Amino acid sequence: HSQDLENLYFQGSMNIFEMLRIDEGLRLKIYKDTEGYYTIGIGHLLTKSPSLNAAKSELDKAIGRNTNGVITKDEAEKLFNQDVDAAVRGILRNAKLKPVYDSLDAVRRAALINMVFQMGETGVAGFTNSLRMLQQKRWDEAAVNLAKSRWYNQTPNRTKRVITTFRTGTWDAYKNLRKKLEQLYNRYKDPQDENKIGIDGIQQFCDDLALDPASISVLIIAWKFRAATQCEFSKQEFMDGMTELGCDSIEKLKAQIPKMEQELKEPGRFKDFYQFTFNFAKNPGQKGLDLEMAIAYWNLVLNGRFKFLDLWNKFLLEHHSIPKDTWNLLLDFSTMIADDMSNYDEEGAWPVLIDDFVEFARPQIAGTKSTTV
Ligand SMILES: CCN1C(=O)[C@@H](NC(=O)c2cccc(C)c2)[C@@H](c2ccc(F)cc2)c2c(C)nn([C@@H]3CC=CCC3)c21
Repeated sequence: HSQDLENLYFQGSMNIFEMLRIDEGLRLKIYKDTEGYYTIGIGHLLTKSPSLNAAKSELDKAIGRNTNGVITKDEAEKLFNQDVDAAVRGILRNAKLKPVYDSLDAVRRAALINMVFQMGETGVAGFTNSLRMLQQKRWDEAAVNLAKSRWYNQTPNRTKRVITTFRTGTWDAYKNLRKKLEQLYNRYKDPQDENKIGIDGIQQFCDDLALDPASISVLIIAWKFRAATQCEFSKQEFMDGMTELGCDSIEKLKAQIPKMEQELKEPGRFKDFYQFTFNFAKNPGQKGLDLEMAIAYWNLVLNGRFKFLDLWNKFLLEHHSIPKDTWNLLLDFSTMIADDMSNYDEEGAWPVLIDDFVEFARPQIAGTKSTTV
C-alpha cells in the first residue's frame, strides 16, 4: 500500500512525525480541539460536525477499518504523512516559501514544515528577513532573528527547538528533549514496573514541586495529565502531559501550576475537573465509587464551593457505592440550590440520594431560621 511505513524505512528514524509528536503531541483517541471539533492523531481535524458518529465515519474512511475512534501510533503517522504531503504541496505553490524550502536540506525542511503546521503559510511567509537568511545559509543570524519574534514568546520551548534545528541542521534539540524527559521519568518510575510511576514516585514528584501531597494542586496536575487512576502515573501519561504543557523540567512544570489553578475559575473547566475526579478515584475493577472514597474526594474538591458540604458529610456518615450520574449531578445541585433549599424541584429527576438529602437537611434549615443572628 502506498502509505505503508515500510516505504520510509530508508529514512532516518527521526522525522517530521516524531518532531511534531514532541512539539504538539499525539492523541490516539478522538478528542475535541480548542474549537470543539473532533480531532485525532497529531492535530488531524476529522469534521466540524457535532456528531461523534460522523467523526468516526470520517476516521474510518481515512484509516481503512472500523476504529471506533481509536487508532495506533503507526496509523496516526500515516494520517500525518498525508497532511505533510499536502502542506509541502502548498509550500511549493507559494512564491514566498518555495525558494527557501527548495534551498534547505531535509532536516531544515522539517523545521520549516513544523512552522507551517503551527502558524500556516501566511504566518511563515511573514518572516521575510529570516527566510532570506535561511536561503543564504546564514544559520546563526537566522536563529537570532527568529528568537526576537512573537512566535518565540508564544511557544518558547517549541520555538527554541525549531530554531536550534535551523541553526545546526541536526536533530540535536529533539534528541536532547527526549533524553531530558526520559531521565526525569526515570527519577520517578516504579523500580518494579518501568511502565509507571508509583506512590513513592508521585511523592518524590510532589516534593520536587514543593507541593504538600495533600494539596488539591496535586489532583489538578493529575487532571491536566489526564491520569487514569489514583496512585499510578503511567509513562504515557507523564510524557503526554509534559508535552502538552510544554515542559521539559520540574522548574518549568512548577511555573505552570498557577496557570492550571487559574483555569479552574471557569465553571466549565471546574465541571470538567470535577467529573474527571470520579473516574480517577474509582477502582478500575469497579463500576461505582465507594462511598468513603467519594466523601474524601468530595471534601477535597467541593470545600468552599458547595455551601451544604458539612451537612452532606453528616447525611452520608449516617448512611450505609456512588454511580457516575449521582456524582455528576451533585455539582448541578450545588449550583442551583437556594441558601435555604426552598427552590428544590422534587420532580427534577435528581438521584434518590439527593432527594433524601433535601429531606434530611430540614431540621438544620429550620433550626437556623429560628436562631438569632
Ligand atoms: C490529594 C488527592 N490524592 C491524589 O490526588 C492522588 N494523586 C495521584 O495518585 C496522582 C496520580 C497521577 C498523577 C498525579 C500528579 C497524582 C494520590 C496521591 C497524592 C499525593 C501523593 F504524593 C501520592 C498520591 C492520593 C491519595 C493516595 N489520596 N488522595 C487523597 C484522596 C482524597 C482526599 C485527599 C487525598 C490522593
